[PDB]
Amino acid sequence: QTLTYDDIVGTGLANKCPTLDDTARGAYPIDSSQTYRIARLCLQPTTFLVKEEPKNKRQEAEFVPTKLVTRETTSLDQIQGELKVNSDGSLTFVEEDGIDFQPVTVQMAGGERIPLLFTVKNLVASTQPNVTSITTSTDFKGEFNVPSYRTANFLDPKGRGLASGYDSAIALPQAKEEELARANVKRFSLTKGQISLNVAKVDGRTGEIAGTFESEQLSDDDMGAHEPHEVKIQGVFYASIEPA
Amino acid sequence: METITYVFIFACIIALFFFAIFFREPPRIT
Amino acid sequence: ANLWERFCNWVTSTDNRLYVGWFGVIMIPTLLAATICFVIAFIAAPPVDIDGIREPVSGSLLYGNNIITGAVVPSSNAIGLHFYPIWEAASLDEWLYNGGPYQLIIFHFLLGASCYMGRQWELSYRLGMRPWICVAYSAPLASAFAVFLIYPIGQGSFSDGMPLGISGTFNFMIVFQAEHNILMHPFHQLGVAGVFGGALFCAMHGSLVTSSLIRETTETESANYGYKFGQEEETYNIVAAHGYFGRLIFQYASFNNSRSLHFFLAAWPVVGVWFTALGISTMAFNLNGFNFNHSVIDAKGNVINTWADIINRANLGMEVMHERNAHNFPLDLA
Amino acid sequence: KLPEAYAIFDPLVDVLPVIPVLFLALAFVWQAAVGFR
Amino acid sequence: KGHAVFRNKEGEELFVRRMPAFFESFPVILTDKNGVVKADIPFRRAESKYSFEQQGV
Amino acid sequence: AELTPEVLTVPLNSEGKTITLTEKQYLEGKRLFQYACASCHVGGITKTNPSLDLRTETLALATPPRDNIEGLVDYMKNPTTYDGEQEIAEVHPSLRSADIFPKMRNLTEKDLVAIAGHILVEPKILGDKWGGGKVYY
Amino acid sequence: ELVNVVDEKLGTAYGEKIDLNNTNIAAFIQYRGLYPTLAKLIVKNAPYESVEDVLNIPGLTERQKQILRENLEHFTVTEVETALVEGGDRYNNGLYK
Amino acid sequence: AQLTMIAMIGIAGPMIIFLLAVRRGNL
Amino acid sequence: GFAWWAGNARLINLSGKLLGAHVAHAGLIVFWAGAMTLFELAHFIPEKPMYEQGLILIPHIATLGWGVGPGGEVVDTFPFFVVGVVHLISSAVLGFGGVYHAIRGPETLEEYSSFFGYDWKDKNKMTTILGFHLIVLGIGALLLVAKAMFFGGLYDTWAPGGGDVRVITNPTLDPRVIFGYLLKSPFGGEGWIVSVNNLEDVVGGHIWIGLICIAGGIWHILTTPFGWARRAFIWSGEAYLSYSLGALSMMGFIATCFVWFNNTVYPSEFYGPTGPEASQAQAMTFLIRDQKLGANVGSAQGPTGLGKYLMRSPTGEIIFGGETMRFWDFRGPWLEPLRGPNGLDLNKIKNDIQPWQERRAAEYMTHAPLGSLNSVGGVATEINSVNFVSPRSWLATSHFVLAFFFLVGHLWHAGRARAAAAGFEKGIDRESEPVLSMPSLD
Ligand code: CLA
Ligand code: CLA
Ligand code: CLA
Ligand code: CLA
Ligand code: CLA
Ligand code: HEC
Ligand SMILES: CC1=C(/C=C/C(C)=C/C=C/C(C)=C/C=C/C=C(C)/C=C/C=C(C)/C=C/C2=C(C)CCCC2(C)C)C(C)(C)CCC1
Ligand SMILES: CC1=C(/C=C/C(C)=C/C=C/C(C)=C/C=C/C=C(C)/C=C/C=C(C)/C=C/C2=C(C)CCCC2(C)C)C(C)(C)CCC1
Ligand SMILES: CC1=C(/C=C/C(C)=C/C=C/C(C)=C/C=C/C=C(C)/C=C/C=C(C)/C=C/C2=C(C)CCCC2(C)C)C(C)(C)CCC1
Ligand code: OEY
Ligand SMILES: [Cl-]
Ligand SMILES: [Cl-]
Ligand SMILES: [Fe+2]
Repeated sequence: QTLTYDDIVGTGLANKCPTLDDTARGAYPIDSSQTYRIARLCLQPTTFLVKEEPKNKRQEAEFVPTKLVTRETTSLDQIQGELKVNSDGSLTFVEEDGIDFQPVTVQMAGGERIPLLFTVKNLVASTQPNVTSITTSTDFKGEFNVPSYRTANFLDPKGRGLASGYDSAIALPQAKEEELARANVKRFSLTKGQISLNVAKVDGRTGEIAGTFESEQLSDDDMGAHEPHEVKIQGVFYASIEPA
Repeated sequence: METITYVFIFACIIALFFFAIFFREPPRIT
Repeated sequence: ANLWERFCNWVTSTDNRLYVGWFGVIMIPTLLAATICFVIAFIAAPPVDIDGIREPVSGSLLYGNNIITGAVVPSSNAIGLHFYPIWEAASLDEWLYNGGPYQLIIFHFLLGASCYMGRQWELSYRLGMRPWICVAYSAPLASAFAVFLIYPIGQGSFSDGMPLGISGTFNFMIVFQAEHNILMHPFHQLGVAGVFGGALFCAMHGSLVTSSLIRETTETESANYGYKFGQEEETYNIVAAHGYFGRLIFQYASFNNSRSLHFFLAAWPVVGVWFTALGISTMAFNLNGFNFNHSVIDAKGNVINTWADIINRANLGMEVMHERNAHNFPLDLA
Repeated sequence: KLPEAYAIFDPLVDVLPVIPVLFLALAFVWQAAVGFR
Repeated sequence: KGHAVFRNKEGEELFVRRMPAFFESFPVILTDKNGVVKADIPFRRAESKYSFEQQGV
Repeated sequence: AELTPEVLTVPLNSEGKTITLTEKQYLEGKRLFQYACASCHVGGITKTNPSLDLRTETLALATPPRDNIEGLVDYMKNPTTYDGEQEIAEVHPSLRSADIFPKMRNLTEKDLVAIAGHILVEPKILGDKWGGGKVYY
Repeated sequence: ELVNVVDEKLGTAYGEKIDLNNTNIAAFIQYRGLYPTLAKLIVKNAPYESVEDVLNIPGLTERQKQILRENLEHFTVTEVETALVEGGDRYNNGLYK
Repeated sequence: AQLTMIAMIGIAGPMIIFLLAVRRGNL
Repeated sequence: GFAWWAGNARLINLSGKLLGAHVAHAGLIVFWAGAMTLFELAHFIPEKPMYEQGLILIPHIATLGWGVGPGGEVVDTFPFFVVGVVHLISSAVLGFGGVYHAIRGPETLEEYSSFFGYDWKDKNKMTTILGFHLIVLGIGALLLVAKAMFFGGLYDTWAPGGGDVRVITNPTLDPRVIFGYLLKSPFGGEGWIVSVNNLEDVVGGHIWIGLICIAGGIWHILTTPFGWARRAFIWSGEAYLSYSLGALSMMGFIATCFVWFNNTVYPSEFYGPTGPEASQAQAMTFLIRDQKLGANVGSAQGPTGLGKYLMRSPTGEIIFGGETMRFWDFRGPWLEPLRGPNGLDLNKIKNDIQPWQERRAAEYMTHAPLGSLNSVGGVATEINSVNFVSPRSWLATSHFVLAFFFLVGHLWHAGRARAAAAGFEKGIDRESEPVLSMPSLD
């Protein structure tokens, strides 16, 4: 039974990705003479993990859990793109378009807010060679782009920005500028992330798949003001496949 | 230290409210 | 002798040091809730994303604010006018980030202040007084309703209600002038007249009564001891006051009826503040102050600026800068 | 615009809505006539 | 430190507009001897006509 | 200064012929512009697409040049995009779309000339203000 | 070491011509026949290694190629600058009037 | 003009008061 | 012993003259309704939207389905003429009856007829007069049902294909819907009764209210107040007046929010778009423009990191970005074709926007209910040119003012009625001051 907007509104269901029936253990055959695309890719995070700084020598702190504070605003959806077949039977999805970013801020123990641009922008994810069928053991592994959390027009609270704003600390007219360079000169970062999509359900009839994802990326660096954190994101995904 | 100072003054004002109301000189008639 | 009737008698008792009453039964808890939440938020609340753009504003003392700059920050623009009680949040952490305490504080305060006005009626009835002191207090009350409730309703978001803080108040004022030209609105101008005139007539009345105090004391004592609480005779000479003030201006521009005078004192600031509360409440629906931008032009059609256009230059600079990250499209329509 | 057959009354219709206000003013002429009794 | 003389790429001498006492902050505007604006430090960069980079100051 | 015939002289076409409007026409053009156009084009900007204003230098670079009476009168009949590549009568008021823009219904040919004339005169009086936006208010 | 990359870009041909790889689409209004149809095609098919590359946009009619040739001297290319092309800022850079 | 009709209308009110005052009526 | 400035308080116990006052006053209301409609018609120009013309009565008549056709286009102005004329004519009759009862008629009624005469302290007669008017009101509400179902219908902005006059054949009777509205929260996304969004619910609620009012009319004719009600109220003219003052105040505040938010019984075709609507329309307008230029509005990150054109609501729905994120509860017929189960459908946005939607958005955005007191349209910094203030701002502000003063009138008259009923409204009796017989507080 397909729900209407008025059934969804305010329930939080709009943030969830479609689930697949637990029976859906099929296989979707791939005919390399055909072309395919993902009509909709939906990613829905359930867990945000942030890597801690152990400060000492050789300890390498682990990922600690965090509390989401920005509510049901986290899912990527309506993502689409080419699903290509390569000369070794591997499949590559090339992301084209979609709602492929959500700003998220989670809170660590101790109160630090970590904002991040949860994204799969420009995702390119590939399977193993010789797939011929998408099954409940297929894995996609890929990398994507993580642009700056704020874009170039963003003005900090003292009016300083990159493509706009003041270029100095105008409230301190005769202060020495050398100590303020990091905060006066905004920088647009562009970093890569990594993602694994693991297929656990397949509706062979409809071309729908569903499963689990883990991605790793960098948090917000506030236009170079401070160093980012490393973020692990876990959740569920849903994709629908079509002959192109 | 400035937070302590701000809250200290505010708390002194609330205690003064208590005394000004409950420990006022009672108004007596004629 | 029944339990309920004994309770009713204590509630409405005129012997309680502070009158409780049926309005007090709603007022006491709602004001305590608002007060406790305000004092704690003002000291320790983490920053709030007032404008919903994931740009949290720090308002509390422990996050680097002083008395002048601190504020409980309005709730997120992403919430708009939605009800956001604690139990609607996944956690207190989320509720704090999104401005939860502002909503809790202002709703309890509007209730408790409303009951405060009722309580003024109620005690007045228990003591056998005339009833209209609560009508005088409806002027400040309406003004609080206007900036905490009415204006957010008209603009679609509690994020545009007035912040509970000293600089937050000034921010509200500057943004309001840029969008509503409130200085050029007649209802604000009457408000200034109600409030300037109120201060004027306060000073006048205090000086005229003080000027005509009847000598009852020596030079070594406060003249205040010339009056004893509950004495039947007046303590000043109203004809001497009338005789001075009628000559300072002219006779018929002076009150000799104390009742007309004190009613005048009540009416002028009350009515003026009603209008300024109505001004805020009607600019809530964007019926703004007079616009004379480019109203004067010459024989060719050159604009001839007036003081109104200079105001507009100031208004523009407030416009283009406020919430500098929050606007993606060229018209700030709300 | 009014129907053509009533077009003659345009200036009267421009004035009619203000008439209720005149009743309020009329009340003060009456009270001035009897000396605010 | 010495007297600062500013010139654009065409060798014209330019003059920084001095801050008036009224202003806590003032924009950086460089004029020629006639008072015509020839360079500045822009706030919005996209439609900048007069940047130091463009004018070779 | 005054509304002299020099300022009321605007190009008629691309050939270079000109026409001198009357003060009647100018005021009539200003009034009709306010009636039919100002809600989007107040002060010579375009509220619903600020990249395209009514400055004479902008009109001049449009395809069909529109910096003359003919081009402007033609535009109010068969508006196109800036490069002239597509007709946009369905989203822009014109006589071609007076059914869906009812304010264009009762505009005569004479009215178009006045509206066009006002658009061409007004930057001669106001200069940068016309089409410059709030920076020049 | 810390440099504002947009200011730096104003010191290049980006600061004097229409950069086919970076400039926001509203700048193609400064020359006749470019906006919106060719400007759209140009922006969508960036980047270009040379100004000449735009003539090889698949689908150009012969008149569109003529308009491009007429305007090639107003064009330039510089390295793509992430700060100017992210966020869809080539279609809307937040500047109106 | 329109000021003709609103003159006839505006004078109607005060005339009722006047006639009753000059006839000593129930005012 | 009232002064001239409290002169109408002299009518409290003069039922004959007080009747003439009410009926004369009823004449003024009918007069204004008649004169104002004619004034609006005489100024009306059908080629302009109603809301560019300062009309508030013609939109009330249009909304009832008179004079309009598909899309709100005015097709026939004669029904407007009729409504004004009939009102105007009827005011003479009420005017006539009012001045007769106020001047020549019996000064008091109770001696002329035990039926029409009344005493404020007669709780039975009072509830009978209440019952009579309750029945009248119920009939009044059923009139709206009759028009809707049997006499042409009502204007339906939601009707398929641009809106149209539509006869209502299935009024909603389910009390779970009808009274569900009375229990929705007044806050954002709920909006209490102001969220009613279809004529079926509108007509069905009027069936209910009509029956409830007639049921209650009959009830109050047949009964006398129970003892708990007798001991709870003040039973006096002024007390009764203060009760109605409270009720009108409350109703005025409600109507204020109705005209400001509701675009169903105040169609935007007639009244102009709402505040939320106009703000949504701006985001739509630049979505459309930017996407025509090649922008991928789904994946455009704005300066804050939130999407520039589209983002999620706190419960997940895809909504317009920017400041209009606050107005995402807005529903309108030009927008809904784009909504799917998760909010705005990105596939419909890329493929299915129609020119009429582009037109409607550009129009509503350039007609947002912002304007100056002297009717300069737009934000406070706009230059003179456009002579426009939305009917919604006029109707919202005026009725907020009236609603506020009537709440003040309620307080004034309620407190006085209490004090008068207990006998200390003229001041404290020196010889018997209550406080002087109370023990001291301390
Ligand atoms: C249903 C509405 C209603 C009714 C029937 C009454 C009836 C009454 N009121 Mg109440 N009153 C109301 C609403 C109402 N009131 C409201 C809403 C308020 C709050 C504003 C009050 C506040 C109020 C007070 C303070 C008092 C009364 C009093 C009275 C009594 C005498 C009133 C009198 O003689 O006025 C005579 C009329 C005037 C003096 C005219 C006033 C002029 C108004 C204020 C100016 C408005 C002008 C308008 C806005 C625009 C003018 C434009 C210009 C071109 C002319 C009478 C019982 C008196 C009382 O207690 O008696 C028992 C009293 O003291 N009323
Ligand atoms: C809607 C407004 C309204 C209405 C209907 C009334 C009605 C009334 N008032 Mg109130 N009053 C009002 C406003 C109003 N008043 C205001 C604003 C004030 C403050 C100035 C007062 C102050 C006031 C005082 C001080 C007193 C009243 C009294 C009265 C009553 C007796 C009138 C009388 O004897 O006059 C006699 C007046 C005349 C004969 C003059 C002519 C008046 C007529 C009606 C003019 C009608 C003109 C109209 C165009 C004719 C069309 C007729 C056509 C339909 C055929 C009457 C029921 C009196 C009362 O209570 O009596 C016990 C009283 O003492 N009123
Ligand atoms: C609600 C308002 C109201 C009330 C309570 C009264 C009450 C009274 N009037 Mg008054 N009267 C009114 C309105 C009102 N009248 C109006 C509007 C007019 C002008 C036409 C008059 C003209 C008038 C005169 C000339 C006289 C009275 C008299 C009387 C008394 C006797 C009435 C009688 O026996 O009727 C008899 C009953 C009927 C005729 C019942 C017939 C049903 C009615 C008329 C039709 C219902 C139509 C509906 C209500 C609305 C019309 C439709 C419209 C919406 C299009 C009584 C105290 C008399 C009096 O006091 O003498 C000392 C007297 O001489 N009245
Ligand atoms: C103009 C309308 C009107 C008026 C003034 C009255 C007046 C009266 N009615 Mg009547 N009544 C009416 C319409 C009206 N009635 C209708 C239409 C019906 C049919 C359903 C009835 C059925 C009715 C009954 C069955 C009884 C009365 C009774 C009474 C008396 C006591 C009322 C009371 O204590 O209320 C005070 C109200 C309360 C103490 C309860 C308030 C609870 C409300 C619903 C809370 C909601 C608050 C919130 C702000 C409102 C928003 C909407 C909400 C539902 C969410 C009084 C004379 C009583 C009486 O003595 O009759 C002989 C009685 O027993 N009425
Ligand atoms: C802030 C508004 C306010 C205030 C201060 C008063 C004050 C007064 N009223 Mg009025 N009343 C109001 C609004 C108000 N009223 C409204 C809007 C109406 C119409 C719906 C009425 C209807 C009314 C009647 C019918 C009567 C009074 C009476 C009285 C007087 C005695 C106390 C009483 O019975 O009140 C009762 C209280 C109210 C009716 C409402 C007060 C609202 C308070 C501030 C909030 C209550 C808390 C609320 C239930 C909790 C909401 C939160 C929760 C739901 C989430 C007193 C002077 C009585 C009197 O003696 O008059 C002569 C009387 O019989 N009032
Ligand atoms: C909003 C509903 C508008 C109204 C009313 C009017 N115009 Fe307009 N205009 C509007 C837009 C969105 C655009 C850009 C169209 C495009 O995509 O190219 C325009 C454009 C013009 C132009 C061309 C400007 C240029 O520099 O080439 C002209 C000359 C113009 N519009 C004139 C005009 C007139 C005369 C109007 C009153 C009849 C009018 N417009 C109303 C939006 C709207
Ligand atoms: C509809 C119609 C009609 C009717 C009409 C009417 C009904 C009228 C009425 C009218 C009126 C009803 C009028 C009145 C007027 C009034 C006035 C004109 C007033 C004045 C006033 C004044 C001016 C004041 C003064 C004063 C005083 C007295 C005291 C104090 C001070 C003062 C200064 C305030 C007719 C028949 C025409 C026919 C057509 C249609
Ligand atoms: C008591 C009193 C009072 C009051 C009064 C009143 C309020 C009255 C009312 C009255 C009224 C309320 C009146 C009315 C009237 C009306 C009329 C008289 C009508 C007429 C009509 C006509 C004539 C019409 C015509 C027409 C037509 C048919 C068509 C269209 C056009 C025209 C419009 C022309 C006062 C306060 C003053 C004083 C004291 C006492
Ligand atoms: C039509 C319609 C509808 C419906 C509606 C309805 C059905 C209604 C209902 C309503 C109602 C059903 C109402 C009710 C109300 C109530 C009230 C308002 C109450 C009040 C009360 C009071 C006021 C009280 C007070 C008091 C107290 C508390 C204590 C004691 C004393 C006294 C009594 C004073 C709808 C929406 C669907 C839709 C549209 C249309
Ligand atoms: O004035 Mn300007 O307008 Ca009322 O919203 Mn749009 O911007 Mn922002 O959130 Mn507070 O503030
Ligand atoms: Cl701000
Ligand atoms: Cl925005
Ligand atoms: Fe005093």
